[PDB]
Amino acid sequence: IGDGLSLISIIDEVGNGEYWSAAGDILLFAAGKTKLSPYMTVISLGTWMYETDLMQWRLACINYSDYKKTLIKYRECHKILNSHYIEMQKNLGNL
Amino acid sequence: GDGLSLISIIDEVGNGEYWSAAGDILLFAAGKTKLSPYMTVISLGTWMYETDLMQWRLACINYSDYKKTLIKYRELQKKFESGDKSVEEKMNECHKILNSHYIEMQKNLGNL
Amino acid sequence: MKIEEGKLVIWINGDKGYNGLAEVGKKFEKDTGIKVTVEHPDKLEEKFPQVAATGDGPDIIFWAHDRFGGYAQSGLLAEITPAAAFQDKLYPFTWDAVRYNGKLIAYPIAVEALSLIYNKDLLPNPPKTWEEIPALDKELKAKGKSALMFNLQEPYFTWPLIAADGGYAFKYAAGKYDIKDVGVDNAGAKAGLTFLVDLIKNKHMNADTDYSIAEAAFNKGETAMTINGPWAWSNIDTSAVNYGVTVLPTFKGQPSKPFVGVLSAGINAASPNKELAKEFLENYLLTDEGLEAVNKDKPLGAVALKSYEEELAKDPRIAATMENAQKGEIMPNIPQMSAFWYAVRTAVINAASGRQTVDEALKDAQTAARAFAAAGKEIEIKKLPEFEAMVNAGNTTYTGLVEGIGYVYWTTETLYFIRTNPEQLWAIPKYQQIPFPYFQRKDAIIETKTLHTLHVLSKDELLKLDYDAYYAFYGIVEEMLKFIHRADAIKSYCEIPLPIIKSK
Amino acid sequence: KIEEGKLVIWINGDKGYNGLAEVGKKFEKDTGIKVTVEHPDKLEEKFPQVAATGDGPDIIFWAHDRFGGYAQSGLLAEITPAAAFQDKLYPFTWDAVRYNGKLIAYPIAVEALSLIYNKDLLPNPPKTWEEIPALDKELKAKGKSALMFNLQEPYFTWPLIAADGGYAFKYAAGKYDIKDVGVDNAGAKAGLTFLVDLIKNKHMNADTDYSIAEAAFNKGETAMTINGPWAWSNIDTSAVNYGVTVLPTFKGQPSKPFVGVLSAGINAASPNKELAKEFLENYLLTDEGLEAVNKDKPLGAVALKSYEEELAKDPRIAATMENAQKGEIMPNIPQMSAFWYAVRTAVINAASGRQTVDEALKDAQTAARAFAAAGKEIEIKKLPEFEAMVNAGNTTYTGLVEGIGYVYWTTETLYFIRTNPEQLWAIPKYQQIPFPYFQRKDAIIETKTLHTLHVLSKDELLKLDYDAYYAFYGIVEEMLKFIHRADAIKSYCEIPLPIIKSK
Repeated sequence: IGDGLSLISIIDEVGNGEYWSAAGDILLFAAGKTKLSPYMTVISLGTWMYETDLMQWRLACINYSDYKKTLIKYRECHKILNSHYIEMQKNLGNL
Repeated sequence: GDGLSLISIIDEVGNGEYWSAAGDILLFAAGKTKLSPYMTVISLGTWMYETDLMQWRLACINYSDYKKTLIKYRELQKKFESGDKSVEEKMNECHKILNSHYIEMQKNLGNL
Repeated sequence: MKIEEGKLVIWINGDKGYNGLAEVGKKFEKDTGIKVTVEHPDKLEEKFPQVAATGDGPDIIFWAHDRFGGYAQSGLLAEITPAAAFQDKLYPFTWDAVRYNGKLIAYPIAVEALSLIYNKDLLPNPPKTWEEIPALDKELKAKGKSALMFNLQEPYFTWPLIAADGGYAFKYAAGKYDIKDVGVDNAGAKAGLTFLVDLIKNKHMNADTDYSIAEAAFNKGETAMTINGPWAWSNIDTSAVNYGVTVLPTFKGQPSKPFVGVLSAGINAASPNKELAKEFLENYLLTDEGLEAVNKDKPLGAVALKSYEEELAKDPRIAATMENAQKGEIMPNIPQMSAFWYAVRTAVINAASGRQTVDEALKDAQTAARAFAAAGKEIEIKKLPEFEAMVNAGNTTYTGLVEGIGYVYWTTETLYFIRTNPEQLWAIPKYQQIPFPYFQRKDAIIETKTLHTLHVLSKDELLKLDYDAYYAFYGIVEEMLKFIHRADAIKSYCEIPLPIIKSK
Repeated sequence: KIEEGKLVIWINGDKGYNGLAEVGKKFEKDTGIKVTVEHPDKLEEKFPQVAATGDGPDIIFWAHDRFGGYAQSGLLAEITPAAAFQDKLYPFTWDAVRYNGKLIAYPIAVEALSLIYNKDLLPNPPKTWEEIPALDKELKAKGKSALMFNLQEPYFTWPLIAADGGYAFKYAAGKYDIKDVGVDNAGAKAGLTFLVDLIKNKHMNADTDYSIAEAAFNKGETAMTINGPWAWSNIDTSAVNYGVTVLPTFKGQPSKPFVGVLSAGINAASPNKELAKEFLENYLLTDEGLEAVNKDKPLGAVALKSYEEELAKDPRIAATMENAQKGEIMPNIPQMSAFWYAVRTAVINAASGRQTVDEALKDAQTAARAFAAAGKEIEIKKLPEFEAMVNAGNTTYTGLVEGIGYVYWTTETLYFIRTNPEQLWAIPKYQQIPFPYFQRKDAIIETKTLHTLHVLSKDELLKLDYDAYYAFYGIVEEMLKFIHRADAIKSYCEIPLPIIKSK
C-alpha cells in the first residue's frame, strides 16, 4: 500500500503554525511543510477508496440492478437471474 | 412556491425529453431551460432550507459545547475527590454553563 | 526591479520617507551584502494584488494596514511570527492592526488618528469633555466666534463621539472580526449621536459643515476648535493660528474613539527572500536608528516602536496622536467596512436634519449594515425587474441583494440521465434520471444537465444565517445540499456497502 | 458576441467557398439575411477557442471527426432534421455526425481512399490483394511495378489491415468504446502479415512514402497507387490516363478505408440557429446548393442521394462512394490520437523487419488502450520531471508517467480551528474539524486545499471501467468527497438533519 508516489498530498496554502489531526494526537504538518506523506494523507482524509475496489463495487451493483429488473418480470429467465447473481458474487468475493 | 425561490436554470439547452428518476414526471423538454420550484424539488429529490439548517447547527454547537463543558467538569471532579480543594468554585461555575448550553440545545431542537 | 533571490525590492508610497528608507537599505547592504532597492511606483496598492499573483510584485510593501486585509484574503502576504521580545518592542494595539483572521501578516510601522485641534489664543484651556462644549459656545458666540467646527458629513469624523459610550463597527476579538456583531444601534451609539444632534439643534454646530468649511473657519481664526488628523497640520502652520493638538474630549466620562490607521510592512507570499526581509525589518528598520532615518526624510508621525515614539512624543502634537490612537479603535481590515460607511453616513444625515429620530436612524443603519455586510464586500443592490431579466436570460452570475425580496444566491448540482430509446435513431431522444453513483453498463448513453437553483432570503432571514467576513456562508450550504442529494441517491441506486478504508 | 440576424460561415480554404457564398446570396435574396463566408487559417483550432467565449461563426464546415471534441465541450448545437429530410442522405453519413447519441452536424460530402490505376499499363486492375504479387512479376519484366503507396502513415495502410477484422474502436449505436480496440486481433495480423510479405518479396519497399509513390505513379513507373481525391489534380496535370476504382479485397472481404464526412455544424452560442437550420436544410442541402459549391471546387462524393446519383456518372466519384460505403467511419472521439500514435509505430517496425507482426500489433494494442485511457494528449512524462513538478507543488499534470503508469489528482478542502487564539506570542496551532465545520463565531477557522496523488499501473488502468465521454477520475473524486463527508458528519453531530424528501 505504501508505494513511492500514491496518496502523497500537496497543500496549496503555506502558513506558519502546527496543523494537528482531528483527535489532537497526530501532527499532520507544521512549519510551512507543504507535502504530506501517504500516512498523513490518510489521517487527514479519514476515509479512502481504491479505484480498483470502486470498480468491483460498481460491477456488483450493476449486476445486482440487472437482476432486480429482470426479476420483476418473473415476479409476474432463470439463467439470466442466476447469471446475474453469479457475476455479482464474482465481484463481491473480490471486495 | 413562494414566488421566486427554488426555480432552476439549466445551462445546456437541448431537444429531447428528460423524465424523472421514476419515469412518471416530465422534468423538461423541447429546450426548456427554466424549471419551476416543483420540478426542481423532484429532480433534486432532497432539500434543506437555510433556516432549518441554522437551527440544526445551533443545536449541534450547543450540544458540542455541553459535552466539552462536561469533560472539563469531570477533570475538576478528579481533582476534587483526590483532595484538590481549589477547584470547588470552578466546579459550581462550570455547572451553570453546562445547563445553559443544554437549555439552548433543547430550544433549538424544539424549533425542528 | 523584479523579485530576485538574494536581494530585496521594497514598494512604499511616494509621500513617505523613501530616501531615508534607502539609507537603511544601504546599511543593510554594507553589513550583510544584500542589495536593497526602494521603489515608489504609481498606484502601487492596486498594482500589488494584480501582479503579486503572477510573482512580479515586491519583496516588501508598505501601506495602510486596512488594505492588507484584501491582500491576506487572497493569500498574497507572508504570515510572520516574530520573537516575543521583538513583538514587545512595539505597542500591542498596533499588532492588532496587522492580524488577519488570527494571523500576523505584516509589521506595524506608524500610527495616525484624529485629535482635538484648538486655538490657544481663543481657548487656552481646551475642554476635557464634550458636555461643556455648549456652554463654551455661548461664551464664544458672544465674541463673534464659535467653539467647534469639524466635518459632519463623513462618519470618519463623527464616529469618535458616537463610539465613545459603546458604538462599534464590527466586534474585534483575537485577531478576528465578527460581521454579525455590529455596534451601530446600541445604547452607546444612540447617546453619542443624540449629543451630536443636540449640538446641531441648539445651533452650536451647523448640519451642513464639511471638511472644507471647517478647515477654512479654523485656519481663519473663526472657531476655537476643529477635529482633524496630522495631514491638516501643514495648512494650519501656514495660517497665523497659534494652535495646539490634544486629547479628544470625553463623553459620559469615556474617551472619544477615533479610527486608527497603521502604516504597515507586508512580505510578499511569493518572495524567496522571506528571511532576509524579516531580518531587514526586525533588525534594521524597526529600531531607533532605522525609524530615525525614515522620519528624518519625511515625518512618520506617531510610530509603533515604543522607544522611538517616546523620542518623537516630546512634540505634544505627536503625543496627542498616539494618545487618541491608543484610546481609539483599529480600522477593521475587512472590506465589509463599506457596508458600515454607507449605512452610518445616511443615519447621521437623517438624524442631524430631524428627518428621523436618533433611535430610528441607528435602527435602520444597524439593519442596513448587517444586510450589506452579509450580502458581500461592496454595496450593490439590483432592481427586481433587472434581476428577473437576468434569470429569464439564463444568467446566474449575480449574488447579492435585490430590491424588494432581499438576498439571492445560487446552488449548483449536476443531473445525470440515461437515454431510454437509443435504438430509435430517427426520433427525439428520451432520457430518464439516474441516482448518484450513476454507473451504467458501457453501452448506455449518459447525458448530464447542470442545474443552477435560485435561493431567495429576506433581510431578516439573511441575518440568522451564519455569514462570515472570511468565508462565504453559501459555500457550505451548497456542499450540504450536494451531500444530502448524494446520500439519498446512493441508497436508491445500490445498497451494497461501499468498500471504504477507514483510518485508525 | 455573435451578431443576430446574420450568418457567418467558416469553411476551409481548399473548399468551394465562393460557390457557397453564392448560395448565401440566394439566401439573402429570398430572406433579406446576409450570409458571410470566411476561410480563416487553422479554423478547426480557432473554433474551440472562440466558441467557448460565445464568439465565432454561426456555421462551421469541417471533417466530422474533429466535431467530436467540439460536442464534448458543448460547442455544437444539437440539430433536428425531420425524418423525411434524413432519408435524403445516405444513412451511414448520419452515423458520422452522431456524438454520444446526439445528431450534432449535417453531413455534406464523403471521402475515402481508392485504388488509382494506370489504364495504359493496366486496363483491368486486380480485384484482390492476393493477385498483386503475380501482377508485379509480369510488370517487372516490362520494366514497371504493380503498386506503390505511402507505407509510413497508418491512414494509408489501414484499409488492408482492417479488411479481415481490424478496427480502431468498436462502434455501436452512436457510441465508441475506447476499451474495445481491434489492433492485435487475428484479422489485423492477417492483413499486416500480407503487407510485410509484399515487402519481403520485393513487390514494395518499406521506405516508400507519400511523395515517392506520388512521383512514381505520376511518371508512369508503377501501375497502381492508393490515394484520395485530393491527389487527382496532380495526376490530371501529369497527363497519365488513370482510373479510380474499388480497393482490392483481402481474404475475400473488402478493404476498409477510413471515411471522412465533411459536415456542417451549428455553433451552440449562435443566436441564429433556425436561420442556420433554414440555410442548411433548404438551400445548401439541395441539388442546386451542392452544385454551386461543387462548381467552385469539387466536393467529391456527397451525402445527398439525389445529387450523388448525378455526380456518380463519373466513375471516380462512384468508386469513392463505394469505398466509403465499404469502409469505416473515422471515429470522432479525440482518443483517436492514441490509435494513430500506436499503430504508426507497429506498421513501420513490422514493415522494416525490426519487429514481428505479432509483437508489433500486441504492443500497439497495449499502447493504444493505455494512451486512450490516459486522455486526448499523447504525452508520456519522465519520472524525474514529474517529481520535479510534485516537489514544486505543481499539480496540473494528468496522464501517463514513464515507469509508474497513469497519475491523476483528487482535491479535498480541510478545515481547522485555532486552539491557540489568545496564547501569548506563540506559534499558531490548529486542529482539524469534521465536515459541517460549524463553530461559534468567535472561533478562528482556517482552510487548506489538499491535492492527493493517484497512481495506476497501465495494467490497473486497463481493468478500470471508463468511457470516452466522461473521465472516470471525476466520479472517483465525487465518491471520495462523499465518503469523507458521510464519515465526518457522524463525527460532527448525531442530530438528524432537517431533510425534506419529496418525490
